Amino acid sequence: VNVPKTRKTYCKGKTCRKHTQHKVTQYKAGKASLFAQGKRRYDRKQSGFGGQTKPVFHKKAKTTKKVVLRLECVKCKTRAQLTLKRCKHFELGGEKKQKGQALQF
Amino acid sequence: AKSKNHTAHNQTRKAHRNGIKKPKTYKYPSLKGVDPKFRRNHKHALHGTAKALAAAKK
Amino acid sequence: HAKVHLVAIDIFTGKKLEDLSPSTHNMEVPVVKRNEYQLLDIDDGFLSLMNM
Amino acid sequence: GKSHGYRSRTRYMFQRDFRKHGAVHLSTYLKVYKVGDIVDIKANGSIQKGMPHKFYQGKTGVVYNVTKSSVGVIINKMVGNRYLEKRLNLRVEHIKHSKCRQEFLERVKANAAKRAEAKAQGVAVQLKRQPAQPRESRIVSTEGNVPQTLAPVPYETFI
Amino acid sequence: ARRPARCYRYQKNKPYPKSRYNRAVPDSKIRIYDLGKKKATVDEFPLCVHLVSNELEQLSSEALEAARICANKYMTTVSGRDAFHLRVRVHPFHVLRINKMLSCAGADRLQQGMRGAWGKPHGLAARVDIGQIIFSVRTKDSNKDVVVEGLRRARYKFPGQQKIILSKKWGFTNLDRPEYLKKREAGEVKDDGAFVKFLSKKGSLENNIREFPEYFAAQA
RNA sequence: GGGUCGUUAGCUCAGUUGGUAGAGCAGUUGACUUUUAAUCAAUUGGUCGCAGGUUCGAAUCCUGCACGACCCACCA
RNA sequence: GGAGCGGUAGUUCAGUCGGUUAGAAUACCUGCCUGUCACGCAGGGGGUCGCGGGUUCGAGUCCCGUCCGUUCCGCCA
RNA sequence: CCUCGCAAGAGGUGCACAAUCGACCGAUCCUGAUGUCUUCGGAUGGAUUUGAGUAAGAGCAUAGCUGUUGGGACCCGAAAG
RNA sequence: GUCGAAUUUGGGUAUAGGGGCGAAAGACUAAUCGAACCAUCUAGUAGCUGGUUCCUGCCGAAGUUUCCCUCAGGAUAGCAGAAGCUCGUAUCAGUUUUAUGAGGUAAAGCGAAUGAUUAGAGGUUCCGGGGUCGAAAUGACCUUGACCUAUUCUCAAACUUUAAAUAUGUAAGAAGUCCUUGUUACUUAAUUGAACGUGGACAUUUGAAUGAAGAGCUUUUAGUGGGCCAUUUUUGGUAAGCAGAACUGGCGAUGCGGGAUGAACCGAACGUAGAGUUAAGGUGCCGGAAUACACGCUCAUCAGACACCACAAAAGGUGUUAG
RNA sequence: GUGAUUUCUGCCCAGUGCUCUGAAUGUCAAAGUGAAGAAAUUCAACCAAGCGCGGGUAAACGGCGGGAGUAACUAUGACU
RNA sequence: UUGACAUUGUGAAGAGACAUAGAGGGCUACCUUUAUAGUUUC
RNA sequence: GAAGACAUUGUCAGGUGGGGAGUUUGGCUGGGGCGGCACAUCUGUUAAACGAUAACGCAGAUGUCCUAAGGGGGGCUCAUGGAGAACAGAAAUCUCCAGUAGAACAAAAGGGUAAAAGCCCCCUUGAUUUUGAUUUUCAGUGUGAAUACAAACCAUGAAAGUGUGGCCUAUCGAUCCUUUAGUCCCUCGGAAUUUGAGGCUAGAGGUGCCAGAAAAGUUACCACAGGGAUAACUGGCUUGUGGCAGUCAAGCGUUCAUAGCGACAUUGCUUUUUGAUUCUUCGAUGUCGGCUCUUCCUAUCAUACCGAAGCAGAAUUCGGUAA
RNA sequence: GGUUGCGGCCAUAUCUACCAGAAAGCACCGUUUCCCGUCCGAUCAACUGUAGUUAAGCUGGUAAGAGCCUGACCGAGUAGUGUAGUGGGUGACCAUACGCGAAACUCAGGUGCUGCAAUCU
Repeated sequence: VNVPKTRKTYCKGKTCRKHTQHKVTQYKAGKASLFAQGKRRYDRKQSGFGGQTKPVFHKKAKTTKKVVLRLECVKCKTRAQLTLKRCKHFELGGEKKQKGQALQF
Repeated sequence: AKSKNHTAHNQTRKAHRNGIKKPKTYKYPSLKGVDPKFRRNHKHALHGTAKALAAAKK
Repeated sequence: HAKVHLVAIDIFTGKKLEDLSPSTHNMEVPVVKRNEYQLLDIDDGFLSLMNM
Repeated sequence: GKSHGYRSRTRYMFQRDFRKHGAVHLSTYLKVYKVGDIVDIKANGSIQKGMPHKFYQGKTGVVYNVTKSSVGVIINKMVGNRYLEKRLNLRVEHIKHSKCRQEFLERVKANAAKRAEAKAQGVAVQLKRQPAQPRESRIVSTEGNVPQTLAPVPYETFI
Repeated sequence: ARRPARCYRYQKNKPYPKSRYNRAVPDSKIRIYDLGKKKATVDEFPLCVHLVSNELEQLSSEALEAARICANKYMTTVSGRDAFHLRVRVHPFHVLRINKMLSCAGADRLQQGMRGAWGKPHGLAARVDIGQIIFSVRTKDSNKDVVVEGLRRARYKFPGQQKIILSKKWGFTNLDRPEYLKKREAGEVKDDGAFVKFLSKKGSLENNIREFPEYFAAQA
């Protein structure tokens, strides 16, 4: 689905506590990194013999992912999340619908 | 292994052995999930009306 | 427990490939769409396509 | 497979009833609900918000809480061995007043009056409703109205 | 071809018509539900006999066909084709189903016992009651001795026993014979094609004039 | 042995899923040619082997019917 | 006794499962070449995408039914 | 239990217990006062919030039926490793 | 069968177990081989079989719910017990009454919508074709073809105006009603409402019947979680002593009288005896009991004989009887 | 692997293997190298063999099709 | 099987890659192209 | 002698590696498999008029879609038919009349909807933040979905109000781990600072076997535990199918329904075929045939006595008593 | 009693085809500078009750009208159904007792009532 890049939603950040302009960006998990205990704990278990110690997942049934909108409040640059129902298409940009015009040839 | 799937047979006959005991209600029911505003108001009312009977009637 | 041996010729590369698996377990299916582009002049090694 | 939605098997339950479609009439809304009053629950398909579950169609119970456009009603649902006390949140459009309770209240009102009358008489009332007592010894009157004698009637084809 | 009608005799299941759920059926065998003088003004044929079914049961299309044809041929060869106006007062809507198994040695490719047991359609049939009427006839009152023998012949081609009673009332319409005569000689009838229309004391009195000039005037 | 399907003009083929038969080949007749053949055109031949209902009426619907063509046939 | 597949100019087939267009080869037709036919040269038409219904801005491809043909199973006794 | 009542009853006190509305203690989310190495500090006041709480302690140790768990675990019983 | 050699064999000697040897059969390896043997780990493990040791007394089930790599199992709730605790005629009751709610099934209905459908009548067309009358015509007239009007015969698990019976919710008051008036940070234009109250009244028909071998309340734990038959309702199925449900009853778990016999049918449920009375069934004899009483029907060179239940059909017959 | 002699062993290198005295900077570990950072470390290029890209090989495993029309009776179809 | 480090030593050349300068090119990344004080990979 | 800091050897690293090792291979399932999913869900019907309900019962549907198809207001009335207007025709645009909904509401099906929830316009983010309470499926846990509220801060409207997603019923996920958001808060436990890491509250990344394991075959060499809960032989009930018999009688039979036949229909019987079933047997009833030998049954091939004949004789047909 | 504004119930009020309406009431009807909105002063906006009507609307009446309603020993104790029987029936089913009880049809009767405020010969 289409959503617009702007959204005047509620903001909680001490000074705000009211409805303000947010900049609406797609969440993306970023890098996973070592040094997390849960990674180290894994690596240590892995090392040596036995081989694959932990369950590797296979049976995927979902095609899509649920979408998350990282919002940034323009005033205090304090952020917040918002999650939608699932979908295949997505565009955080514009291109709004036209009312009832003719089909493209 | 085609086993019997479901029935409600001989269930009522279990039920009536101890037998559908009713809720057993109390005067002064539990104000839980009653309007918050109302509850707040009633609180203050009770606080006040206690005072009236406590301080005056002696 | 019946297996299935497919033979499939690539869309892109073109080579002739085969597989054999029991048929319940999934072979994950790619998703396909046509862009119906209109082709203007072909420049250098690329083509040049015009969406309507 | 099997299916059990929130409106499972409710084709004819929330049917709007013949030639009474639409436009939720306005007595409904001005009927004033006091706390601890008994109310019947006729669901109303012409309003979707605040609807009851199918189980509570025709079921009756006590109001416990009020709000802006709704009422909290308690009912005794039957489950397994026991009665469990529920807490619904029905919009006012699905509710009417218990007529029977009103009737009862009227009876009580009469009772006080009867007691008062008795007092100015000098006690002795008999106020409970006794059932249909086995009707008394009486004398009938023939005078003109003679026993109009009947007989059995013979079998006839007419088909 | 066709398992005996003993299977589908009694009303063991619910009714099951040719609907938006059940289609691609077998077509009914009995097509012609009337015969004889089908453009017969009712003032021609005063008699009637009904072929009344005594028992609550179903009737296959075939049975209704064979019977109809039997009664038909026995009338027309004897009395003459315009001596009568034989209707059938029942239509086969209810459908029959069959599972259908393999015959000579089905052991390995068996179609699995009682699995997927819901059958495809088989043949159409009419649901029938105690005292319910199969076949009208209506003739001249002298012609009774023909129809009585025809219906007699035809009843043999049905499941169970179904009796052959004698009606009154210029029998296709309602309204008894002498009463009908009274209505006629009073002028309370217009001879609508095939079947008779009747006067009323309801509709606006303008449209009872052009339809019925007779009833109220002193002429007739 | 049984279930299914088909039997059409001298021979073959559509038949329309119910009101008059279409097309090819064959035969005859004319055109053409010095004769012919090939070709071109025109005609001749049709109750679809026998019953019952019959849509006004049926080879074409259905069921019987005799000659073919398919599909099936103990068991351990 | 069931499951899956096929369906298009006169023929073999793409198109088609992507819905707001029917393409190839051969055959057919016309003119040309040639003493005449073939080959060739230059042009031309021809398919309600088997039938019937439905969904659809639009169905040939989307769904359901006959319809005619091709495949798969018929294992343990 | 006391009081009055010849008794019937009435009135007072009402443990344990049951329901409830409050008070407090902690976490949460607000509030932020007097003071302030001017970033510390936390008063008081709140809240459809929540805790296995306090609200004049009820525990500990041995012993007996019972039921659980780990154990050769009611007894016998593999194919195996 | 082969019998001069790819021969047969003695002794010595070599190869050792998931290893050997194998002119290959998974053959052979001390009667063991699709992985020897002996000991130990080991009393391995077993949601599966088998058994599981004295008497009496009391109470006495389930085979259903939800979850599980669950479908022979377990958790779970339910049923059952034992321990009691708090009170002492409470407030309740597999029930009726009076009252009032909801329901969309059996029925009915379709000249009422929704569809399904038999027939003709009359209209209609310039707004469908095929004809005759005409060079043509928003033409003179027939044949159909749909439409329209009034009628017709027929229908429906997934159609309905209508609409039962049976089952079903709630009230039948002390925690009530009224009169006066207090509370508040809620609400009101308003000490109006609001919920909660002190005070005063109204009680022995305190507000329908009948019943209450006490009422309520907590603990804990066993077995169970394969069911089955019968009346009626009912889905698949040609049908089944088949399969699957609905409401009660049974049987499992239960003997006794009667169904000759039979788990479930009828009768009726058992402490040990005597008496008397019957239930269901019977009463020629085998059996205890009337070869009782009364009115009739039947002649069977295939009689008939009492439910569940051990069969019978469509069709006939001046055999007979009555209408 | 086949299985005396005789006679013969056709076509297929796409798949799967096997193989190549085979190019390249596609993929590329560890160490080593460079940058950044207070350092842990982060990021980078470089990059073995293989994998990939191409070449060979079938007494290697193996495999080796449909549908129409057409001869001057009918049929059949060298021929298309 | 291949790589790295260790085994672990003595030398000689000849070439490539990183940093500064000069040219012939499609303000400008690079592309081909010579030279310098150092290091390094062969 | 060769060979030379190369090999060889050691340690790490990537490849290769059924040669070998361990393990594996789901459930439901009128036996198993093959087939489906009835395994998470939703609609209508089955369902037996509250709810509750089964089957591999019936007809369908879901893993999406939508910054508007959400939210508020305003304006208007839809499908269809009638009658008309250059090109205009079954349909292109317009206009009046009728028009209870025969339309349109993102998508199945059922509800619901008429100054509307439908269409056109206007302004917008309530598809927002904090945390409860509640209903549904229920164990009264979860998950999902929903309802009524509060306390905020907004939306729109003149206002009354209405709005915490899509008119309503489906549209979707636990632990651990990673990641983000927030409070910029608490810990690194000898003390600090800064990196790093770990905590808290709210989400995301997925388990469709959908209350959530990382998993391919084969056995005719097989094995163990069990199973009549369950197949294959018999027996049983049942009959579709098989066989056999009627009743009716259109037609055949030159003429003529029934000498002999006998369509379309129809009511049976049979346990000799095959199926359908799973009650009995899986600590085993020896499972096809042929041989051999006994009886039994007729639904009568022949033989005895008969009647019927489309019986002149002969032959042959139909029937009756007869095993 | 009529009529207006606001209603409650929601057709005993709606629909078809006609005819009556004095008083006031609405009602149509006159006009576009301003506020306002339309393709268009039709719609809605504003300005005039002045320039004109009862033609429509609205109200009321009429019709053996449709429809709707209300009741009836009207059908009909009809179907249908709860309870019981070692009741009948080869069965399908039917009768019996204790009870409960419809729809169509037929007939007759009705065709809005009424609250709040204002106003009318």
